[PDB]
Amino acid sequence: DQLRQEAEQLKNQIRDARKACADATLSQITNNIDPVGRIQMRTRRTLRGHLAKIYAMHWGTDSRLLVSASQDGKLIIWDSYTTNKVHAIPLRSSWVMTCAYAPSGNYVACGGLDNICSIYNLKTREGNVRVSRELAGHTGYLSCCRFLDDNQIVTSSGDTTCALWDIETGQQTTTFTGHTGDVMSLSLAPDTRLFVSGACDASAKLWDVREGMCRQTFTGHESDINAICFFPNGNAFATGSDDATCRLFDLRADQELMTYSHDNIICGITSVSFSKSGRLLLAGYDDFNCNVWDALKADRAGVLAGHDNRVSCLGVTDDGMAVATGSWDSFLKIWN
Amino acid sequence: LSAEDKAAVERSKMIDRNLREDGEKAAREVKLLLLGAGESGKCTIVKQMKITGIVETHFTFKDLHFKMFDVTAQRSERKKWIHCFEGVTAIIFCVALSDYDLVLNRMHASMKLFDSICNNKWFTDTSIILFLNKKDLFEEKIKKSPLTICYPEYAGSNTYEEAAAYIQCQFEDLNKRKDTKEIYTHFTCSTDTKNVQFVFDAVTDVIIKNNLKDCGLF
Amino acid sequence: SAGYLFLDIITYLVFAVTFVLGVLGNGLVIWVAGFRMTHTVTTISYLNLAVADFCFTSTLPFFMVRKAMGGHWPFGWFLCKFVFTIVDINLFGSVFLIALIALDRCVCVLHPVWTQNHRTVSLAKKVIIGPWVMALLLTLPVIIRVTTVPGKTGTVACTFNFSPWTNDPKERINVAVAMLTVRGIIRFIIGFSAPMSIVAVSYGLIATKIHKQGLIKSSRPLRVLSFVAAAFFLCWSPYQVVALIATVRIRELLQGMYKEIGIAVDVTSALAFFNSCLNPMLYVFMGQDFRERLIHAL
Amino acid sequence: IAQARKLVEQLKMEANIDRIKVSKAAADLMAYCEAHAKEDPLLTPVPASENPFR
Repeated sequence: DQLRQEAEQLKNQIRDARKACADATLSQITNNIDPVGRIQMRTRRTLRGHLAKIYAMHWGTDSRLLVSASQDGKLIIWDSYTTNKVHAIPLRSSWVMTCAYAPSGNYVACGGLDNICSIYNLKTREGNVRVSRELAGHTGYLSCCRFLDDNQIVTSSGDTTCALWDIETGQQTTTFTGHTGDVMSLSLAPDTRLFVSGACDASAKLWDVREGMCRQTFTGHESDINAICFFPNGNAFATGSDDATCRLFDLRADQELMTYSHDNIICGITSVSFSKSGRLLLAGYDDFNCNVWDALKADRAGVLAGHDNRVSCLGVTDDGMAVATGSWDSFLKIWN
Repeated sequence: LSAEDKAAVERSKMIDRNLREDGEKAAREVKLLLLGAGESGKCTIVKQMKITGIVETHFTFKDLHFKMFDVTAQRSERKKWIHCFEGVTAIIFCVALSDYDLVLNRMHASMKLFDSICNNKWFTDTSIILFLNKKDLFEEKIKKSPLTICYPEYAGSNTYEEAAAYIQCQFEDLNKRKDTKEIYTHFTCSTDTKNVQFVFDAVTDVIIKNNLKDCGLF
Repeated sequence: SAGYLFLDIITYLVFAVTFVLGVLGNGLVIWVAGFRMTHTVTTISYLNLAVADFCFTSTLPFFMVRKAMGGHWPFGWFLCKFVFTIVDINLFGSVFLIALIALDRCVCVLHPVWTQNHRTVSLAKKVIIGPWVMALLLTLPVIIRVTTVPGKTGTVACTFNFSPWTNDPKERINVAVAMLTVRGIIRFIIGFSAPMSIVAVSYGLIATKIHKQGLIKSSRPLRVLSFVAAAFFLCWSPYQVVALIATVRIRELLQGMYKEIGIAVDVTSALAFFNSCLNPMLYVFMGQDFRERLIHAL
Repeated sequence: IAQARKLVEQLKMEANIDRIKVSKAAADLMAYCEAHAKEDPLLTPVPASENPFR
């Protein structure tokens, strides 16, 4: 009624400010730069240790160790350089949907349909890997978890709310109820002061770890968001959606700077990532292969087709040396 | 160079053998997906015989290791996590036969759920098992409440002999394909061993179909 | 009144087409199974069958050069030894692998519990070694005595001498007849009584269980089994019966006459060799997934 | 009505945010890329001498 009308008036007011702030297309500014994104990317390494579909993966700070989780029930930490399996952590629940790797490498997270963020410690006196803490406080399935420090973790579940957890404490010290749909992605800023989350309501909302507040909301999509990563600088981020279009938003302009759409693709976008410099964008699609888009010219730079199934999660190493990409074929491939 | 690398390679090979052994054990187990609008009905099936996210129920029947998943405890968007169960052997659908007059329309909600999962791209070749719950109460309830309360096009005598068949026929006609998926409808009984016997017989048929496709004789 | 020339032309054409299509199909199957597809029980069984048939097809030109030269063998004694043992190993392995695949299908259809519980990759690898060891043990007499004896006319032929030392031509003939007849009986038994009957029983049980339980929604499961059984029978049964007939009259055969029996043996051998090349066309290429993966890889 | 009231308060509270020019934001975004273009293994093909992957 009156309250709904006031919300509609506020919605009309905020969009007018964004339109007034906008003066020209962002791609038009970068139309005069030489496009050097045309590269040839091959299969440098192939990893085959999973007996089931891989749903998530994460890179390490040293860019030598990567984690991968599958539906078999095994969490494997791979040595990227030597291909050897450093660790193979069994999982109580085989139905997993996300996994995270600590910046210091001391901890590894795992979440799934059993809505428990089981965190395992890698550096332990015993040879075997034991469970450190089981964060069982969520209602829906965990969809994305990310490590800020060795003591705090942010996990996004399917119950429309995100939560900040502490391994030492074991309880949610911060809860984000601003979303309306099921949150399906997470991405931390380089300084870890703020993060954004993509939900099933086709909107991505910015959050603050220290405050717990929702600074701003982006609603530039008509389909549910499946992945998100911040720009290397941290002033921008890109969200991938099932409508085969992934868009890049800015923390200041707050609208669609670039739009990566092609008429020959209709498959839902599953993974989105940025390189070290952020000039080229790594995007994973549901057409059994991923693609590379120029983050400044909004054109597809190269085609990366080496997987026998759809991509689930792909990540770029911290140093930007090589990008690794998993898939449902139980094969993880590191490409440079 | 070859000193620490050999230890890492040996460690990788040693755990890989364990993964293969664990992978064989995982493939040995047969998986059964469960869901349905009848959240009360599924509890009776699980508790009929001896053996938080989702609940995994593991038991063995006639030298076959069954694995039973309780998904009705999950309340979220189905398409965002239903692809995880793409490799299940056979889905078990539990629906209450007496939910036709509940408002919550309850039977219509289950009908939509049944149609929504039969048309899923992840269950193209996954045959689903059907269980009709509260059969004993259903025959008593139809005497006082006609079955045509929620069915706009029902024309027949209100007796359990043909009313149950009509419900089974209606459910079996919700499939867009009738060759890859075979629905095994059963009438739940008070006997504990008879409830699980149908599951073993149904799973045996599904295993035969998977073996035939794997061997190429399909 | 003599159709020997037309029969020889037919045999040459059959050998050539067998070689080319078997080599091509077996190479494609080996590549797809080893690299494009993951290893499963049926996948590794088909890979083993493809290896066994591909080695035989690769060695087939060494029979082509012998047939073109007739009795004369223009290659070395060690090469003849290697060829005549590898071909026997390939044929025995192919027959035993067909029998093993039939038994595997029978145990998968009749006992789903057993194939769900115990039938895995490791058990498949363990059971695969069986047929190969059995073939090696049965062929051991071929390795022992297949020395390429020369001829008085000038043509040197690869044949079982059966005697390293020739005490007397009559004694050598008698020993050769005895060894040939016992080897023929053993070959006929172990290659037709066990394998063919096991295959027939397995496919009959599969057909009966798929008919008495209504597990077939189409004629394809029955048609494929009938086609493969008929192909195996038509390829091997005439060869086995002709070999048995030759074994019965081996004493008269070794004297020099009965050239008609020899040409019948040759044509039945060609027909049996045709199986080693038509095996991938039915056991592998018939599968929809196999064809789709082969198309995608190419 | 509590959820609706919170949404209305949230929308009005986030209005006071410092906007920046889109062209300036676009120039800032590309400024980082060109500054880090030299140290970009994905953009410039790194030689195999120092490439950890070969």
